[PDB]
Amino acid sequence: NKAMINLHIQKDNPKIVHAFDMEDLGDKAVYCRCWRSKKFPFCDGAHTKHNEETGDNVGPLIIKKK
Amino acid sequence: KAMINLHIQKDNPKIVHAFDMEDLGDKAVYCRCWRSKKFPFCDGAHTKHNEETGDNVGPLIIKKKE
Ligand SMILES: O=C(Nc1scc([C@@H]2CCc3ccccc3C2)c1C(=O)O)c1ccccc1
Ligand SMILES: O=C(Nc1scc([C@H]2CCc3ccccc3C2)c1C(=O)O)c1ccccc1
Ligand code: FES
Ligand code: FES
Repeated sequence: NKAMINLHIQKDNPKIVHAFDMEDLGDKAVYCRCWRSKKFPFCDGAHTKHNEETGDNVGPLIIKKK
Repeated sequence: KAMINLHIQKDNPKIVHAFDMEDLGDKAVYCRCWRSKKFPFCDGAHTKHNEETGDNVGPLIIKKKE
């Protein structure tokens, strides 16, 4: 608990928060929780490379319809 | 040691959560910092993380439209 989690994303914003209306989502949204996506706040699979390199076990959050 | 998640479910090699819109309330707030004691939900722990590390991470909000 010394290192930043986010290294590069919107560093002029002092607290990055995203808010979406569930009515605006498609059938599925896949959100990044690793701060390595080139499509942040969406997951683009960059968590696998992170986990591979660091031995971590992070992954995305999926919001979907039943 | 450049891991993002330090302590959460470390017997799981890739932590992914998936929720159905239909089961959510008016507002669900999800943790993107891996420091919440209520993970995958946000409990405010990101502020302490940001202050300690100089980071700027925060949660993902899924809500019903106005
Ligand atoms: O890691 C990625 N996606 C992941 S990881 C886990 C899911 C879960 C798996 C099971 C599952 C079961 C029921 C309903 C949804 C899901 C989704 C998904 C997904 O639906 O995309 C990824 C990789 C490269 C580019 C973009 C995204
Ligand atoms: O609604 C919640 N949090 C919200 S709503 C808006 C913010 C941000 C937005 C950006 C921002 C930018 C600079 C300074 C403050 C803020 C506030 C936050 C936050 O957590 O920091 C919530 C948290 C835990 C449980 C339940 C609800
Ligand atoms: S790219 Fe960050 S969780 Fe998938
Ligand atoms: S406790 Fe992790 S984003 Fe709020």
